[PDB]
Amino acid sequence: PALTKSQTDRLEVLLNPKDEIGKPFRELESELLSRRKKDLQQIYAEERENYLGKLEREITRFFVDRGFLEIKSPILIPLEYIERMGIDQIFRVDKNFCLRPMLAPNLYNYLRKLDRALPDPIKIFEIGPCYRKEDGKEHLEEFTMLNFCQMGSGCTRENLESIITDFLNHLGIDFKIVTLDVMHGDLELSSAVVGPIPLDREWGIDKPWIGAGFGLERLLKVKHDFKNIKRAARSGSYYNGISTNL
Amino acid sequence: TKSQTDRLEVLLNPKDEISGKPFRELESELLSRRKKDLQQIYAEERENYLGKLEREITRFFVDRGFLEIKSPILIPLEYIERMGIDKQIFRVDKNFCLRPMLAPNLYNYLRKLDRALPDPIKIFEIGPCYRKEGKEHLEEFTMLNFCQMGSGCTRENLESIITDFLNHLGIDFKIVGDSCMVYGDTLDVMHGDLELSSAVVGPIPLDREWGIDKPWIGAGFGLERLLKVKHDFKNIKRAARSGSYYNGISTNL
Ligand SMILES: Nc1ncnc2c1ncn2[C@@H]1O[C@H](COP(=O)(O)O)[C@@H](O)[C@H]1O
Ligand SMILES: Nc1ncnc2c1ncn2[C@@H]1O[C@H](COP(=O)(O)O)[C@@H](O)[C@H]1O
Repeated sequence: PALTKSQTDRLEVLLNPKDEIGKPFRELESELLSRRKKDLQQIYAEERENYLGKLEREITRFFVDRGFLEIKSPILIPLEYIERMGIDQIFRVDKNFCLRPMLAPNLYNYLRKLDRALPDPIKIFEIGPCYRKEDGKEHLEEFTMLNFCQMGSGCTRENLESIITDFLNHLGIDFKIVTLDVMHGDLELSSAVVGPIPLDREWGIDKPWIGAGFGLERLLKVKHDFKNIKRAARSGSYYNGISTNL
Repeated sequence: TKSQTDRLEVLLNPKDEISGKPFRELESELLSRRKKDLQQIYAEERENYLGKLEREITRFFVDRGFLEIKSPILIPLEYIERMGIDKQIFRVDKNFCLRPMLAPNLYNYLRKLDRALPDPIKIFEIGPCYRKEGKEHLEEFTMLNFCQMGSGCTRENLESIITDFLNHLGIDFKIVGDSCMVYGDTLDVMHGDLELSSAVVGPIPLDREWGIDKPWIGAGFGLERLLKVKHDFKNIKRAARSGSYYNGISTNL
């Protein structure tokens, strides 16, 4: 015969990058299902930790060990911050609030405020959900952002390039630095910047600083060689990359 | 005065000795204590209270055989209509909304995982939940929901897990019977007269709405309330995600 679209996409979903796997569709599907169920049975028997959660924790350990303060800010923020971010893809909620499309606005308020109680340099970071009406191969609507930044005198690209390297070296991911765009192949892993920037004026930040934002789903995409980033995202359709529609 | 009192309670900490000293002098002493606390934290801690508790709770459950779940926060509006709600919902756009609870997604995982895992199916999620709201309620809170599905799951197992859980977190509690129409004979996990969690033993009518036929037990705890008890916070806003507090310390210094 020849697989119909519906059957190819179906095999696609049940397929795993590590799969060793002609044969008719029903046999291919039956065998792949059997494997996926076993893969799930293994995770349940040995691991049990969710990829998204586990990586978040590992990333948190790294930064917390390197002197960064772990921030947990609101996901539902005032629409003002979006304006204040010089934004003239957003999920609006109610009257003047929305779902944070980035971690920057809330981190800015922490840099400013903390800058009055903590000695330079101020090192903070946050890992969490961000939303953007979106190319499900690199982009999701609900993704997880890692944002870190250090504020104080002397902060430079060098400093920045240092953390990014120790970081990705730690995670165990290849990369290529090329504002900076931490690339892995041609997949953008992160967007980093060396302060100060005009926008700093909009939030009361008057010291130089360095920061980078990474998408944990892309880190996972690369770490587990997923074709579709959705396999790394929050969903009820995949668990640690294993289809749940079995 | 009134306004002075308010900004004083904001800088006042639970562990402080807290009468007649002039305001300026009182505010000053608190501002320095707060920066000191915030400085000790930045030097020896650095872990968000919410994040740390989540990580501790996660280890507790993964170690007892529960699978860790991370599901969408932005869920389909129908899941709400499906839970039996026709409320304080943050609708976003056409037909989506910020989950007001974890039940729907966990219901789906139970249904799907039952086709691949041997009973008992044990899962749990920890994450953001939303409800439009004061001294005990946040609009944006953090929920922990765990449940086991499979025959055998009795009220006994439920009370036993909660007990090991709260014993591990070192949180004194009382479990009182509660009864309502939709959920039936429920379990209230109390600390004084503050509710820590609602615990239910399935099956219940609502189940058929999600493709679940088997019995189960589950309970949901709000982390902020767990924090509020552990740290003896007066206002639950001390533990919530916010730009005004950090581990219960005012950031306006
Ligand atoms: N829509 C998205 N879906 C998934 N990840 C994203 C998305 N947008 C951004 N990211 C991740 O966050 C990084 C920085 O995004 P940004 O600086 O806002 O352009 C990107 O390089 C990705 O690592
Ligand atoms: N608005 C809220 N703010 C903080 N915690 C909450 C809130 N709603 C529920 N919780 C916590 O979650 C538990 C169960 O909530 P429910 O979904 O109504 O059964 C409550 O007893 C609290 O422990």
